[PDB]
Amino acid sequence: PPHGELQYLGQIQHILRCGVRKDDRTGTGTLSVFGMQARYSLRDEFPLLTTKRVFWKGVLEELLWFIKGSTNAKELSSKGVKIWDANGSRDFLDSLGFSTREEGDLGPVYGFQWRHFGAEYRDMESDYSGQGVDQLQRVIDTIKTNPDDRRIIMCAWNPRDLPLMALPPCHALCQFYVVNSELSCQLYQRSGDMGLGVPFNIASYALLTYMIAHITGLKPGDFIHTLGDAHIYLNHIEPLKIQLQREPRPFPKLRILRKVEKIDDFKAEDFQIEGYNPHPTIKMEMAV
Amino acid sequence: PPHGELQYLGQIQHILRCGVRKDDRTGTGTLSVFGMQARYSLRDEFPLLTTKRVFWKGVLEELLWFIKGSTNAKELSSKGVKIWDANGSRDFLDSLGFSTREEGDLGPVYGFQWRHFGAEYRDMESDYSGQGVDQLQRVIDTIKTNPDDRRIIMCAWNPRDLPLMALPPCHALCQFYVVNSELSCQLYQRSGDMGLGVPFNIASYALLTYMIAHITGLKPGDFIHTLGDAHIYLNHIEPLKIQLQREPRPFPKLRILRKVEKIDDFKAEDFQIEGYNPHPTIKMEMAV
Ligand SMILES: Cc1nc(=O)c2cc(CN(C)c3ccc(C(=O)N[C@@H](CCC(=O)O)C(=O)O)s3)ccc2[nH]1
Ligand SMILES: Cc1nc(=O)c2cc(CN(C)c3ccc(C(=O)N[C@@H](CCC(=O)O)C(=O)O)s3)ccc2[nH]1
Ligand SMILES: O=c1[nH]c(=O)n([C@H]2C[C@H](O)[C@@H](COP(=O)(O)O)O2)cc1F
Ligand SMILES: O=c1[nH]c(=O)n([C@H]2C[C@H](O)[C@@H](COP(=O)(O)O)O2)cc1F
Repeated sequence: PPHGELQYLGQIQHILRCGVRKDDRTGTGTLSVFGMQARYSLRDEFPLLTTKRVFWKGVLEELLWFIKGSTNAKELSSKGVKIWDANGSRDFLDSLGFSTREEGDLGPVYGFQWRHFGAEYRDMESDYSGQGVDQLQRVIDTIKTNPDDRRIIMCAWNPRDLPLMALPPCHALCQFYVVNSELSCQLYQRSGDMGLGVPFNIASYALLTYMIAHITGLKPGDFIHTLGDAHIYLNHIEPLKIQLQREPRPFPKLRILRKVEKIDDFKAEDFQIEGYNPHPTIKMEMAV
Repeated sequence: PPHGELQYLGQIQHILRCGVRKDDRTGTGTLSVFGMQARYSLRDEFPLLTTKRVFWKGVLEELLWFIKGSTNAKELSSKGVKIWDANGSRDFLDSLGFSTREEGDLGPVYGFQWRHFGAEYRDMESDYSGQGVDQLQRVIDTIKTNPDDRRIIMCAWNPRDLPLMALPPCHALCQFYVVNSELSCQLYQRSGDMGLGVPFNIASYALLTYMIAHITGLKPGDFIHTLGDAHIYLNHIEPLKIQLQREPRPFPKLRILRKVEKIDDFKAEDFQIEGYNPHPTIKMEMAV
């Protein structure tokens, strides 16, 4: 059976061979394709890429950060994960005309939309308990009890909240699905930085699916990744060309180390990736 | 070059051959597959299906209805199109809890979220002039001023408005994309009745692409249809086996008969389908 990672790389080779040139907001420029889909089995494997070393600690920490509802970049930075610091910096904030905003404050982004969709956002430090829809919880409840439901969706695209956010969410909505005691997730990623964001994003929603499978007594099934604008930034082409030449290695496995009963009780120590020996890291310059 | 229609039929064959048996809200039963994508070209063809007659007037009147921002089945029925009536009727309203709602009042459905996302829904006869977000206008604006934008997005999934609607939307979101003067559109459909809904839906969003292309100066490109739960109801397996035997005739054409400027200007007579020569219609009864 072909390797899970070939979905990703074929998407790469596809964009390199057939992407069209197209300008982007950042000035960098891209080769791009509109609409793609990739299926990654979660069954006795976890799709953390092997053709380059993906920042696992960053994946797990980012997710726990969304779970607890945080729109504070500093809560994440302090766990040693820097990935949102630039989006929360004073300068970046000034550039979007948020001179009045405390730094680290990303606006009403992922964690907020996941746990409080509809609440009126004030700042990153306010308490929102009982405000808006706890979409993440409504998903776990439907799955436990009415698993055949075709509406198990969590959406972060809030048009009322877009003008306040430091970055409009790129993983806009996702849907869970249950058959034969398997929990599958599909992600609509409106915009996908193939070299940098994407491999991370696959680990992210793969993991979310493991967590949710765990607390609901289901076995993980498929992760289905759908992209809108799938782009390779021009400065990523050489590094990616390098990446392609590597033979993929067995995907690692994921061990959840104890019985956890609520999603919010999960802590970093509960997760152990075993058997991960990726090829060496590949730096891609992030466009700003 | 294979016929675009072979994408639709291919998905039916895939479901029938590989779908897992899955229960549904209506107790009808289905054959289900989670996560699919198809790409219909819109260049010098319009993907109205030929392997059975698609109710085109219905497509056209339903879209103008959504554009008008209407949420009243009667304003669509009066134009000879009855597809939303069961959902807007007294008994059905009461069944859902809306003792209080005037007959025809579907709640805050597609038209509302497209035109006035965020506004507190009153009833169907209300005026919502400048009251929530106008996702539709914004999409056209963004295509005109900044075509390269990776956030050209329309969303009907408002978790708050959900418990007020007759049927949570299947057209959960769509994204528009521009490159080399070509406009494309990707629809995310969380739930597809492959027999009844889907062929209608393909036409629907293909039309909207042709409209927005017309008032933005663009040639239409691809429509990408992505699927959440792609099902065939059990009492559709037979009509569809009949349907798979017919050989598709060349897709028809569509012409916009006059230069129109705003999206609201469009009227049913602005559109002519040329060359639509379908096989005889097959009735698929709607599961309830
Ligand atoms: C143009 C752009 N592309 C992105 O991929 C992107 C990603 C994020 C946030 N995000 C979802 C990220 C996931 C991983 C990331 C990253 O830069 N990590 C480096 C390693 C950094 C480290 O080791 O500390 C990497 O994966 O190479 S950034 C924010 C803005 C963006 N902007
Ligand atoms: C379970 C279910 N499946 C659906 O496909 C569906 C579709 C709609 C709305 N919709 C998107 C529809 C599109 C087309 C329709 C229909 O019934 N068409 C007939 C009318 C033709 C005629 O008599 O002239 C048909 O296709 O034959 S209904 C509403 C609830 C649903 N419910
Ligand atoms: O999780 C993410 N994944 C990702 O690929 N991006 C990239 C895609 C794009 O390159 C940029 C967002 O840019 P835009 O808003 O112009 O689509 O970030 C961002 C994330 F947060
Ligand atoms: O445009 C549509 N297309 C469609 O396929 N459905 C179908 C999908 C499903 O069979 C049912 C909705 O039920 P659920 O909400 O349980 O998915 O209606 C409804 C529409 F309005």
